[PDB]
Amino acid sequence: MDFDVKDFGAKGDGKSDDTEAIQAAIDAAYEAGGGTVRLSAGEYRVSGGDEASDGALMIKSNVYMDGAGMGETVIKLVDGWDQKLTGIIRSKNGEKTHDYGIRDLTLDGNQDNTEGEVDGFYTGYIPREDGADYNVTAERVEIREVSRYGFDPHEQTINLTIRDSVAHNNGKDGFVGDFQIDSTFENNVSHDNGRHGFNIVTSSHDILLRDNVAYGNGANGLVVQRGSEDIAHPYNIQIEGGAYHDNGAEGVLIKMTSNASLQGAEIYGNDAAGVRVRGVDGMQLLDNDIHDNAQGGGKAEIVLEDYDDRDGVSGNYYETLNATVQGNRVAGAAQLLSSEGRDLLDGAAGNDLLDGGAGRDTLSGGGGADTFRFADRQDSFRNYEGDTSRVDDIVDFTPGADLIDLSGLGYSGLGDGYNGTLALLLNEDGTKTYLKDRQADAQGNHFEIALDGNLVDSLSATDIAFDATQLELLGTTDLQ
Ligand SMILES: [Ca+2]
Ligand SMILES: [Ca+2]
Ligand SMILES: [Ca+2]
Ligand SMILES: [Ca+2]
Ligand SMILES: [Ca+2]
Ligand SMILES: [Ca+2]
Repeated sequence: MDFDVKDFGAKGDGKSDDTEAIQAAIDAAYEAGGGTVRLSAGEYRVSGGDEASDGALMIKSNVYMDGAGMGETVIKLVDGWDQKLTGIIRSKNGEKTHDYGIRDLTLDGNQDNTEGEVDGFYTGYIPREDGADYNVTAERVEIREVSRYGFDPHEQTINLTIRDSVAHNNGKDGFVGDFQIDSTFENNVSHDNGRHGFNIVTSSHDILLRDNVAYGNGANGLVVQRGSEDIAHPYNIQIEGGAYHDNGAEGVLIKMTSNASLQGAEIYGNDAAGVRVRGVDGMQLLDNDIHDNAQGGGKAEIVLEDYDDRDGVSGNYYETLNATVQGNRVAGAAQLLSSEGRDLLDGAAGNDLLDGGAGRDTLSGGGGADTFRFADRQDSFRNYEGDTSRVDDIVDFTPGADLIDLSGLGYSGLGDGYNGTLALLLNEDGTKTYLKDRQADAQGNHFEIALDGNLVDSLSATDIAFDATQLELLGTTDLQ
């Protein structure tokens, strides 16, 4: 049913310590088997316990707390607190707390008049052990002025939902999803935090980040990452819609993650790249609107690259792989580099650099002057002993504007296709033009590229860089 904190002695006056009163309301609601702890408008001061892991208030299974609205019900930390406090509202470590939530209320960490690391909302069970909180909701909650992490749901929580909420002016990250599972962050705003807007980390997976907005943060608008430990990477991370703008680092940064997707977002005004992808296995970058990034310097609106952790905790080298980059509007350069397996890589209006690496890739540059790089003869080839597969195709090569960068491959020029020359050929129905090495290597492979369309007469020697000197003369981008 309903429990009003005032009926348990809570004053809501901005000066009395209401911790024990609100906690009494919570314990009564839990002992009845579940209930709504109700708080009328006011500022309720709260204080911590003997240890950081006590937090301030302990929410419990089947208890929901409903305020009078963001800005109207404010739970605020007392002046003078000088001890690390991990969760102004939190569940208990070492207990599987479930079917609880907070709505229509503000948590104020009062960093101006306190010292020590404070987190707003903390969930989860026990780091490095199996077990989870589950069915956790925060609706229309505002978390502000904590010295560290605003929303800090933590390892492990399953079916966390945070919606229609706001984190601002927190000392580090507005939102952390630490080992969250099968969870949802929707229509939230995270702004003017000391470091990240949203930070999904520590093995989190099956996460939907829909229509969130992040601006004015000291670092990334959104970062999805493994973290500093040698643990399972996050995976199945779907970012849909929303806006990541005017941040101190990249708009969206994804690193050491598997099967991530970023679609339909507006990404602008960031100091670093709009989107940066580092060592991501399965990346979809679809239908975004990306402009005016790299305000702090830098040559690229989009960066795909590897993540070399060989000298770090895992000892591993992580390629970006399995990438699909399509339908984006990109007012500046895209660096689209991938590796083994089939990549679909589309540039936009900028002067882009495209290289699908090993396997059979489909590349398009769009407008501007783009460089399609082929770094190894085994990255686009045909073996007649078996399939034409493994031959890359360029969709829209534009003679006079685009460039084919073969500068590392050791061919001398166009010719009959032997002796280190490449032959320019048209297939039978005139739908594809090939550059071909007619000399098989020892495995029977022929370096070969397809250009979609008929370019046997339009293409010329100045469209291909055959060595580093030519590449310096002809290169179309700042990115090499
Ligand atoms: Ca718990
Ligand atoms: Ca302080
Ligand atoms: Ca590839
Ligand atoms: Ca382009
Ligand atoms: Ca182009
Ligand atoms: Ca390739």
